[PDB]
Amino acid sequence: GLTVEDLLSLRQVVSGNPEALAPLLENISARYPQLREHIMANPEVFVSMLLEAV
Amino acid sequence: DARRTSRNVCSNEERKRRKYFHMLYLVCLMVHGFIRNEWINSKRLSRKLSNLVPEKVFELLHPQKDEELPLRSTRKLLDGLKKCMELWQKHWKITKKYDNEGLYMRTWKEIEMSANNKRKFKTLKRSDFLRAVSKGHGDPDISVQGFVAMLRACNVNARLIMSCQPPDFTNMKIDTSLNGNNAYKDMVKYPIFWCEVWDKFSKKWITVDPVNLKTIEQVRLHSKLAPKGVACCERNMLRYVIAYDRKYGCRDVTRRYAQWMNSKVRKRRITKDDFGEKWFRKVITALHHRKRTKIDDYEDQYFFQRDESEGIPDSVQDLKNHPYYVLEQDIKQTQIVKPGCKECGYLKVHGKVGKVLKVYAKRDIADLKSARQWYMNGRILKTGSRCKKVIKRTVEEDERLYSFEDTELYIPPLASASGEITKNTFGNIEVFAPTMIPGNCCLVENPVAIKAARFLGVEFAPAVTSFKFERGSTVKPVLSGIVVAKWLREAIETAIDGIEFI
DNA sequence: TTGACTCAACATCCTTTGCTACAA
DNA sequence: ATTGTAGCTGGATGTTGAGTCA
Repeated sequence: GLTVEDLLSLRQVVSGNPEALAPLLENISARYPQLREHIMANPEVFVSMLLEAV
Repeated sequence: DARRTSRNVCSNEERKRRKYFHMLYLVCLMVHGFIRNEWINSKRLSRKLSNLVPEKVFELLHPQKDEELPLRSTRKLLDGLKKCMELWQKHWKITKKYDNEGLYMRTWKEIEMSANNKRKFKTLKRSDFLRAVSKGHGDPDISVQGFVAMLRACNVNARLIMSCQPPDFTNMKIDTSLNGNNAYKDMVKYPIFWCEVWDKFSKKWITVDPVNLKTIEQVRLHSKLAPKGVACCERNMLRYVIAYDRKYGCRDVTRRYAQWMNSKVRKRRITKDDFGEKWFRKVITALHHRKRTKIDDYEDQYFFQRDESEGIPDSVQDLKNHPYYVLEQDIKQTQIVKPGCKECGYLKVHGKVGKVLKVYAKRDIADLKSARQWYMNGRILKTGSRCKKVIKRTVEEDERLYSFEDTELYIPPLASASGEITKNTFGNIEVFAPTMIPGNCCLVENPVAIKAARFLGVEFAPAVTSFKFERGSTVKPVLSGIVVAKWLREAIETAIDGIEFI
């Protein structure tokens, strides 16, 4: 469950700028402690969410 | 400390964060491939690139079926592919250098420091990508992607192939420095993206790298695209080769490219353990937007044979955590070789003349548990069961070990009419398996489930589901809840719901 | 340049129902 | 006072990197 602001970047970076993943993931994962556990058990969720509004 | 750095290992906290980050990063990469694959299918782009391919060449891409020798058709296919490789070199009028390691594997140190500093976010949108491909302006990645887009616009079954390079979570080094010498030239020696094309006549995928190595090949055991040499693999650790198709498929096509999938590469995937196995399978499933074809069957047949032909590895460390094989010497004390079974191979030990080790297939190894151990899976020993092995163990004690077929499923007695459970000497029911729950009762796990039952004065039994180990010493049982007759469940669930009133 | 070693410091797995001393 | 409570697992095996040597 992310802000609309970050999810914009995540989608933009993932689809057209994956060369810039490293710091954005570093940043976002530091600001979203929960994400850690989310990815671990619900990857398909995070996936479909990234493909949503794509 | 200096000793902390001598042995160049990191903390367990780091191990887990690297492991997670690896996964996170991997997902993003794979999703990137999936989205890029979409862009390739772009109809506006398609009709443009289609024009780059002469009628002659188009005809070679769909050769007429040859009865007497299907090979002659494969030949014609390969020819069209080659000519396509050529006019693409011609079309792509500018190649750029990668800006900073492209999508090649970054080191942990590089990632830690990356956050720290700003960079110029040269934004790429979907349109930009199309315009780039049609003008022939871009780095080697965009190039092959455009090439794929061209082949698809000639109605050939062309895959985008992406070798995902997340950081190595198997890398436990605190210092992750790299050799600066010839660093670029060695990184670009092998591509990250390439192409696979389906040969219907021979029923195999053809491997096509039109941009980097500029070759077309029919991988059998070796691939020219699997990076080789310590130097190169510093930025190109091959472990997730993913294939995306026209119809929005997504297949883990690594097996093709990894000479040593099972020994060498397994060790390097998030897939080494069983949790990661399922985890990855989920990511694939989430990217696979088509139903299975006969082609999927053909490729699986190929992969199946590739596993068969890899065979016993050449080196001891490679037979460490192997999915199919174990060294005689690595058979755990709690294991025996299934009756009438030998080794299935041998291993020439590198370093000592004529030194050889017996190798067993994991499937010929049987796991034994003790009387107690089995009971922790709701299992008791059969009437006429003799044990298979004996071990000395301290609390020195000869503990006997039994095979699965010596064991019987433990069925506990039914609860009485009043719902009276028959319990142990401590006044509880041991419940370590769904099997251990009486067949007319239910397990209700709740911190207050015990309190609730007592309040309703109804007949129950506390559930010992596991044991907690600790304190100065000794063990204490974890009572996680209640076993009660099924017909009292909703009564209990109600009480539980209103505990604050009890 | 190769892996099989041994070393040394961790990590992870298997265990699977308290006991004594003392302050109140 | 004779109860309520604070304070006393772990050993065998597996994994990781360095360093050395044939």
